[PDB]
Amino acid sequence: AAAAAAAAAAAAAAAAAAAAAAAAAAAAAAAAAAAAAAAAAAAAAAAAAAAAAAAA
Amino acid sequence: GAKRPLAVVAPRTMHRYLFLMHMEKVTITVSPLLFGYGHTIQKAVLDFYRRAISARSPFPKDKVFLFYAIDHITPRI
Amino acid sequence: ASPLPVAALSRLRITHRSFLTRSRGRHVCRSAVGVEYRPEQQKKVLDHSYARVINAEVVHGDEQKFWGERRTFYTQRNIFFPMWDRCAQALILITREVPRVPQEMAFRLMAVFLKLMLLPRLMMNT
Amino acid sequence: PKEIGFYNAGDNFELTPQAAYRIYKQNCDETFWTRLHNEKTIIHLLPLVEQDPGTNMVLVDDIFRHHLKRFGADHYIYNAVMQAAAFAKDFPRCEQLLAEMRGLGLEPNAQSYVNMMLGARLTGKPRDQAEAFFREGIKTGAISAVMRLDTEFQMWMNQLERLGSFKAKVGYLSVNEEGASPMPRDMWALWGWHRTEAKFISRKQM
Amino acid sequence: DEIQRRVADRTCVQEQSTREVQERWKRHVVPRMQTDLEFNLSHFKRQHARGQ
Amino acid sequence: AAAAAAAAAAAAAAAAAAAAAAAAAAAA
Amino acid sequence: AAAAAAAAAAAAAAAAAAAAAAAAAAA
Amino acid sequence: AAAAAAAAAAAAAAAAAAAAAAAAAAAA
Amino acid sequence: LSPYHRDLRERELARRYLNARGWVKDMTPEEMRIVFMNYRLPEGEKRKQMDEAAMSGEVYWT
Repeated sequence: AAAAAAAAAAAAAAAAAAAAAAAAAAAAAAAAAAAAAAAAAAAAAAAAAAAAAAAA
Repeated sequence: GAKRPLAVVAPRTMHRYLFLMHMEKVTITVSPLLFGYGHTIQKAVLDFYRRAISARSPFPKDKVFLFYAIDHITPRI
Repeated sequence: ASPLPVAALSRLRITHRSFLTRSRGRHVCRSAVGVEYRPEQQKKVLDHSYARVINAEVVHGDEQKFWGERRTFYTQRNIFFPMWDRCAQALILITREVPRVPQEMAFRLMAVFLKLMLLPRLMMNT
Repeated sequence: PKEIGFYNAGDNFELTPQAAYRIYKQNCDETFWTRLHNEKTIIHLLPLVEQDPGTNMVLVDDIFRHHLKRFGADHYIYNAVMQAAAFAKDFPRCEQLLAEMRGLGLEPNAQSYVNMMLGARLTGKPRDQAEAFFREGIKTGAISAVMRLDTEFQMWMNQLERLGSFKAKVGYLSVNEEGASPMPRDMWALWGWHRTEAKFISRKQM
Repeated sequence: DEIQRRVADRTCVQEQSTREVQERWKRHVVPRMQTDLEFNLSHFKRQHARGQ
Repeated sequence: AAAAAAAAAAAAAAAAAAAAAAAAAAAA
Repeated sequence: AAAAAAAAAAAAAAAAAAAAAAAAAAA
Repeated sequence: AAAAAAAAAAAAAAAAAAAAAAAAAAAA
Repeated sequence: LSPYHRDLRERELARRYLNARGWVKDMTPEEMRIVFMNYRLPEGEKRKQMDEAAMSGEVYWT
């Protein structure tokens, strides 16, 4: 294992892949929280979301 | 498509500039999501672009196309 | 164990092309590793027919000025703007906030009413 | 000492197999150990792979698993172990491995197609199973071949017939004689033209 | 080790900064970041199309 | 339930349809 | 009447779904 | 969840209608 | 002291890392923010940067 020429990684050297939030991992997570939590908290969340919609 | 076979010997000089030779399009695709500080390949490719569109470049500047990509592309030309 | 995310496989690719290159008479074996769109999506890119990849000039008009900006603030050194702030402004302008329409908000407000109204409809369907 | 390695007939320092594997087993987790060192180690193990595939494919699999858990996946490693499987004459292993490449999102390399051709050849399987690998590889944009397909496939096979394996009766790899020297018998030996270009240079130069 | 150390002394001071910018990005931006970016790009494209 | 609402208000129509579809496919 | 509504608001999506399935199976 | 379903299964049609009316009045 | 770069944890060890080697040691950090600042930068935005309040407001929203 004495000789190596040039190493190359999967990403670029000295360049970080900056984080981004995808579709499912957000949406389905929100749906899962809304499912497992409550319909009362879901009602409050629907109220806040409707408040944000009328704000929009 | 080749009717006659290819050549065996190549001319050698140093190309200082891009000039439109037999090309009709140059596409430079970079995903800005990928980020780095200091000298990196991103810097190199985008310096390729900078030289392509600079005032002293013989390359016609209407056919150099730059693309921002969403998901994590190693910038290609 | 996949390097790309499960979502990206149907789109992305890992291309490894290793070349012998000569340096000061020697030969070093250097490889280019890159993550890249598959050729279907690639000829979708070159056709200017592809979403998920946006043209630059529609983000900010006329990159011939933008990348070619030489710094003029109290200085005769006409050095280009650095790399990091160009990449930064680029990925900022990419990631800005879209004005989500109240119509989509209304569709989602209708979608919030799915379970309760469905149970109420199922209770009255007998 | 001779176990560890030596300078063979071309005054080249070749590292002994079963010596290289021990260097691996010491250096598996070291910080300086890069992914090229792994595939180099595997490359060093190949004659052992041919002359006894039963007890040396386990070594290759050790390096394989360890690599795959030190780094998620790599192109190097898959090229290397499909080459190993090619020399061990396990062909369905080669298809299995290639399917693992494509399923993994990895774009099979030009070398991977050459390994397909090698495994297709020395496993005693007919042409048109190698031909298919070559044509598929060239459709893929891996192999760039300047000549027409027939004659260039002839070229590849004519190179591989010169390169016949470690166990064979005719080939380069089938030649076993090694000038055994602890020291190269000319130290001012030349890879270049001038004395500047001499083969043996200091380690703090290298 | 002297190899990777010399290469590091050449190029490596920068990823020290890159990591902190990255974790800033994943702390302050990502949680409030948009989920559908393709709709964003479609929006920009149609708005540039409309001359807006 | 605040952040859930803030994130839910930002979803697209395709995204809202996908969310409702995943929710109705997961349960009922 | 109010107790059942209150208990329905404390249900999960899995809970309301299973209740819907049971109500469809029984009646 | 099971107890509520068991309690609702023992109620009549008029009781179910009254419960639906109460749910429409309160929760809507 | 801007939201992003105002961190005492990464600041205090930075200051003491400087003070290990005999770099400027007679410093309160707030006089470090005075002695070291862009000097050709005009008076207004430099008192703006000195002031925690006026710069407390610039924050990436979303």
